[PDB]
Amino acid sequence: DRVLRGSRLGAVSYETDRNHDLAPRQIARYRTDNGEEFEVPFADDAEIPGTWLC
Amino acid sequence: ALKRLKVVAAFQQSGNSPMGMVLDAVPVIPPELRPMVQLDGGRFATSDLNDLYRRVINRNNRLKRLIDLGAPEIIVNNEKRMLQESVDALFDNGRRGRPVTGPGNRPLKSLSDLLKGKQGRFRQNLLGKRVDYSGRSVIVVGPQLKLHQCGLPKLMALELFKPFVMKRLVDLNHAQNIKSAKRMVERQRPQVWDVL
Amino acid sequence: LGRIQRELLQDLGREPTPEELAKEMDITPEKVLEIQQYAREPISLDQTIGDEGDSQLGDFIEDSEAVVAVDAVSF
Amino acid sequence: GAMLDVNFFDELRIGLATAEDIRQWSYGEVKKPETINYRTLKPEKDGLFCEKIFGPTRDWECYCGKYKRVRFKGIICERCGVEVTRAKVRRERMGHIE
Amino acid sequence: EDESEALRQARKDAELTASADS
Amino acid sequence: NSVPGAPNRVSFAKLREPLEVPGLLDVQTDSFEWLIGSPRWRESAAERGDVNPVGGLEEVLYELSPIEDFSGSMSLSFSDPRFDDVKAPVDECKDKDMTYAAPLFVTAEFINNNTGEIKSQTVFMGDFPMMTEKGTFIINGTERVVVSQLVRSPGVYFDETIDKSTDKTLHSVKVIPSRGAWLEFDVDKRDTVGVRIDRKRRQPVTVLLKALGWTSEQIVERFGFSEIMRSTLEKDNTVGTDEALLDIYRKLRPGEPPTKESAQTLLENLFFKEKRYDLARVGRYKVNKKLGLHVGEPITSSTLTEEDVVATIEYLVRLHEGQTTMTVPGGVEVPVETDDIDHFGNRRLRTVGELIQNQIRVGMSRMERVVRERMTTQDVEAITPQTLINIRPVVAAIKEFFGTSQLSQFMDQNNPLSGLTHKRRLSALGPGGLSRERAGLEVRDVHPSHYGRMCPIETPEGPNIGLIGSLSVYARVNPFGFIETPYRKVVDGVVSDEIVYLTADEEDRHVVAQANSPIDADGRFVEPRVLVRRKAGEVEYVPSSEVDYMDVSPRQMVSVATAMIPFLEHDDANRALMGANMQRQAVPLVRSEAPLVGTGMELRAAIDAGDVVVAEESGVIEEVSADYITVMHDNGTRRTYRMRKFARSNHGTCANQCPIVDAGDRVEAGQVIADGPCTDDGEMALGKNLLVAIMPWEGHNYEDAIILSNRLVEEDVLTSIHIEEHEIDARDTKLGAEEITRDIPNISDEVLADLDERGIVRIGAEVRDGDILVGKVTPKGETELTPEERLLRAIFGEKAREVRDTSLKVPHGESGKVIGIRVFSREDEDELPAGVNELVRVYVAQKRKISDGDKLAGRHGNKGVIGKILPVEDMPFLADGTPVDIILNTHGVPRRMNIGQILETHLGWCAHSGWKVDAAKGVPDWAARLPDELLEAQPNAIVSTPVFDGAQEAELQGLLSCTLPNRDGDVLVDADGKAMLFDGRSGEPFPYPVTVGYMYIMKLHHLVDDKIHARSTGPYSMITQQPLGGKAQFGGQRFGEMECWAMQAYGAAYTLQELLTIKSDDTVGRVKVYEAIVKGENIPEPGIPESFKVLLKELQSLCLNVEVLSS
Ligand SMILES: [Zn+2]
Repeated sequence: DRVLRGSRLGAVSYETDRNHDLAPRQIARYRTDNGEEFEVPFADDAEIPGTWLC
Repeated sequence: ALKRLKVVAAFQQSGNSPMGMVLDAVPVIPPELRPMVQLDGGRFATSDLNDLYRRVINRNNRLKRLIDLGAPEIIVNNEKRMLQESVDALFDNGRRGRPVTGPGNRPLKSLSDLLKGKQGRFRQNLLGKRVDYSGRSVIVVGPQLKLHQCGLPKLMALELFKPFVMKRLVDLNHAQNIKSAKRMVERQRPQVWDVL
Repeated sequence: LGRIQRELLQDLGREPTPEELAKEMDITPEKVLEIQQYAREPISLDQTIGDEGDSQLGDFIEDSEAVVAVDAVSF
Repeated sequence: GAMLDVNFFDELRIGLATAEDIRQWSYGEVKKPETINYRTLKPEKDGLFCEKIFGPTRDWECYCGKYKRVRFKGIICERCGVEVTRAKVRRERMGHIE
Repeated sequence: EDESEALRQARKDAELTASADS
Repeated sequence: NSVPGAPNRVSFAKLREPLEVPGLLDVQTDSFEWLIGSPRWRESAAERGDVNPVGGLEEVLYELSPIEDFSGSMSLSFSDPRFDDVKAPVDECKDKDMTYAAPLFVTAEFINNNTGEIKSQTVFMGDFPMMTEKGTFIINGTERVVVSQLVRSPGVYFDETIDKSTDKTLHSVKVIPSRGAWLEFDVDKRDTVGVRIDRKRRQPVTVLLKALGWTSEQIVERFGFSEIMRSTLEKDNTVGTDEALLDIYRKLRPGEPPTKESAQTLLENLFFKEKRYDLARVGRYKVNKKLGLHVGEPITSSTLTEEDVVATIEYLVRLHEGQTTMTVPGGVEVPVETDDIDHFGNRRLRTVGELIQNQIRVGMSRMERVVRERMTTQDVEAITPQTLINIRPVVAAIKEFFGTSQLSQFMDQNNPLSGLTHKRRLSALGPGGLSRERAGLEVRDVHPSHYGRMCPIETPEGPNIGLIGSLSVYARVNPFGFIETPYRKVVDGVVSDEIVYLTADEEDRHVVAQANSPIDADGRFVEPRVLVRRKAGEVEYVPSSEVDYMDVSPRQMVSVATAMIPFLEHDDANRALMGANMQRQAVPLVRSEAPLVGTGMELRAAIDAGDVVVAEESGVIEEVSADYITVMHDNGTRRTYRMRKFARSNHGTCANQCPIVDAGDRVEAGQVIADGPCTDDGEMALGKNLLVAIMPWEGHNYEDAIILSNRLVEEDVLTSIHIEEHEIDARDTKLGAEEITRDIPNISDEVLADLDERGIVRIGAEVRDGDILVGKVTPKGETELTPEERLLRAIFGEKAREVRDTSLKVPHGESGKVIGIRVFSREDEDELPAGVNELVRVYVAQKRKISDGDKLAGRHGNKGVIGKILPVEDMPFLADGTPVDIILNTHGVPRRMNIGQILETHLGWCAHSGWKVDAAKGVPDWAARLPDELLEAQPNAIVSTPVFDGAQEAELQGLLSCTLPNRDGDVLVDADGKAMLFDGRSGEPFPYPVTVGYMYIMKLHHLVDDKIHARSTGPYSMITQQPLGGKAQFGGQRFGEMECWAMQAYGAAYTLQELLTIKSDDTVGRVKVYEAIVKGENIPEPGIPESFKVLLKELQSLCLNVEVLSS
């Protein structure tokens, strides 16, 4: 009677979750006003802005 | 005193605070559980919590704007009252006063109606669920069979045992790859019965 | 579009051509179609397409962007 | 230990929420009543479908489009704001309203 | 004069609560 | 007789009915003619009540007009509805996918009476759906039928209820008028008479009386006997006329002080102002007949009256006093008693005319509201009715009734019989009626007023028993919607022939005789103490002078389908119900042989079903063909009758027709000229005559399965034709536009061996499962590329293939030729949904043989699947070598009590082999009641025993005694009906003789290939992740909680956990299972199902700190 189709706005890939040869990562640290660290793992080749939303 | 002493002694034995009744930060359900799907044809479907969340967002932002502005208490407390009513309408729509409705005047299905009643995740997905590797047909009498045997039509059993027969007829090199095996099974070439 | 098109259908006695509303706006009928697309409110999922209240709308939508589970193992 | 969800259960205990537990659960603070753009059909910023909070919408796809490789993983992108990971985290990433 | 009490008693408590939303 | 080309079918009926069967579709055609205002309806209502000949459309317009301002200074007047002829013929409208229609015209006049200024136009009102010759509508190309409805009529309804404590007969009046308020006059345990109007309090009756102008002296003057009412008149403690009126107003209206003008106007509004209360003509007639207010005055002034109110009060109080009859002042006496709502004088029949009239009324009110509000906004004396009138809500109301309403059912046509009996159906649910949960058990029963007005046998057997029922044969619908029934009017023991239609109330008044009473050949009775039905559903014995109504015939209580079962009076009602229910699920075969023994009502049910071409004027056939017949009339004119060769029915069966005449014959007006789907020489035929035997055979027919010979498959005895329609279309996507090409993604030229130059396959190309029918490929846009795919594409050197294929392919197990390919295009100026460019439809027509798994059934509800089709040689045979064709089982007859099949089988053998009663020494003793020319008959000649006056068992034994031999001197079937069967497998004869004979069995449309489906891994749901359900797609089976209980009670934990984790929910584990199966490794351990994670996230969302505990 009523059978439809549809998809969410997004596509799906199919890879392998290797966990060794990842991109080189710099870990950056930010801080709020009330002493709250928020560790931000960036790339190693990445500019670090002085401010960041947490 | 006894009827109060139930919950009083419960809080006494508990290490839990009695601060749980008030709330400062409503949590947000992840967006896959409230899908923003669209159909082939530009028609968009949501699951009715987005309207309630949007309403609470509007009231909260307006109250924050008024409290940084500095306003008389009639305005501020009316805004607080409608914010409180909005949060109540989010958590259980239809308990107190009137349920918030929308187009067609159906009340909006709140969070609690995803558990309450016969359409929640305690009955409606816990009665039963459809399974794969299934099938059904009509039955006839098989009076030459032994007791542990039963018949099966081939056009059903071929569909039932499809991955097993894919593996076996790759292992006998009738089709060198899985896609070739699938097309051979779909075209129903005569080797599949002796494999089956 | 809504007010003027309502005026034009009332004077016509029927809802006019997209070319007619377009030349009323002196734009293209496909632009009128785009306005028709953007103006339509999103449907909900909680209304029951069954005759009684038995099933939500989302129980009849297949997945158009899922994995067929043969190409994945093939990959 | 209901974080990585091991397949060994002993008890299931229900308690009572606190504001600190809620803000510890959350991955941001939604502050705009915006869901999608009317034309490009892409999610908005700091809304109900904010990708910066509720993860990306495609598998290891950052929002601007620079980092698109599985070699990138768990790397937040300063230009678009999102962290590169699978689109399955939209099932279980929590936000909170302030 | 036989049935008024319960209907009036329910009706007054029904009309008291519902008229005080905002 | 009385149909000229009828086959000669001798009958066993002793009686001779006076009245032939009516036209079986006058429950529909007459109702729609009443709505339209046909000339034929006009003259018929002229000869049956010409005081008010008025169509329904004229009545609704007369009710609406005039429409005016609030100042009364201008007037808008409606008059004179009018129809022209149609816009398109029937078959062309069916093929080109629109609605059968006709234009509608009225004479709408606007006057501005500020000085008197009329303006009259002829306003086009819209396209109006109309009913064909058969009695169905055609909506959007498909075919639809409106099913009649049973509601209870407006009017008064007294009763009494007892108290458990006081044991008082609580006499309660209820008036439930159409679109009005409610009021009641009730007596409680106290001696108090309420007037508790519309869910309010029991005020004294004198309060309403003094409101209407009846003070206490007038009350006691009119009522010198109502001691209970004068007890209230002492108990009332409130006196005064306007004091009573203001008391009524202040009790009625909270929030307002009692003001006299509002007190007057609200009472007038609820009682005499017709806008917010108007009981209809039916309710007005009901009240005027119940209380006897008027004498011969027709229906006018359809509001209340104080005379009616005080007569109601008098009737109630005298009923509670214990009066049995009473004359109202100025009126005749009436019996005084209670009422039951299931009595069939109080459940009228809202047919198609009434339903459409209500729809047009509810549309026209919404139209005229806009008109009345828009005339204010328009200027004065500068407007016209063309500017005034907006017919959009009327046409929207019509289309939203024809769609989206369960009373506009889809037309159900497996065969002419089911097509006929889908009309003449009386439902009970729907809008304005009660649902199935509200269906209390005293509405599904058989009230004994049903005798002749609704068949008690036929009903759907599911959870709808008794709600949906069919009409009787001879019934007829009143102008008010009541159900009449013919009766002979016997006078003084002499049976006349003035056939008098009666309703349920007059049937309760008088004394009704029985159908087969022994009349003495001139009118006189024979026995003095005859059978009689009485008022209370009693069966008595009366001297033959109180009899005034004899039945027209037997079988008056029975439906159309249940008048075709032979020997119905020997069967139980359960199996008769199942037989008449599965007589509407046959399939049209390709040979369609008429049954050897049936009832005489098979010819009429075929020529009245409309699916047989019937010549209209007497003449001589000039030229026949396979597709058109040119009958030459007497005077010059000719006429050609086109056929419909292999058109698809609504359920997927063919609808072929074929002529049955020659090029030189003379036909008369009314003769059958062309057989339809399930017809042979005019009469109905649903199955074949198959030789049967009733022994159990080696376990292949256990618990009523059925075995069959192979001669049925070889000779195509049971071979239906099915036609399936597949549809695909080309919309516009975001990434471009889809197209229909030969060229596709990388599939070889082998699959392009049949596709034409522009997509779809050629006509006649035999297809198999899964082949391409339409080649369509969609613009998928461009996505990113994996490096591995990049390397493989660099290796092989191929097209990027930037488009994705979506080709229409034939689903599983379907095959056969291709009949027709209908193609619609948006470019080709056709009606399409927006965005769709080309719409195509392919018809695939497999010819389906009989096979095991199919369902066969006799006429008496002895169904059963087909067990094992044996080869022809090892199937038992008589002494002549003729093998039998189907072997039933004998354990299924005595425990179900349907020995009609055994009597039918014996008569089938007698009618096949032919008889001749040896009248050497005159007529034998059993053949006294037998007619002439049933004494002897040729072999393979047909008979007909009617339903409730059939052949007796003595006549059956007497016929079985003399059954003239086949070719040699050989009576294969001896006096008992049995025969001596050899065995084809072993070779020795069976030691005991076995019943044989010629049964008649059909083929049922619940074939196996519709039903069998499997699913390995297919599509999935979106919001949840369970697999899909349904046989159109793959679909997986529901695993209910009872099966969960079964697995738990067995103790298999792992199978239950597997069925609830990795086959339905665990989306990341399903593919791991699939690849482990394909590679050949062990099945991995299951993970956490997704439903549990959904529940966990919901509980975290509801501010519940849910945590798991390890230790
Ligand atoms: Zn980015």
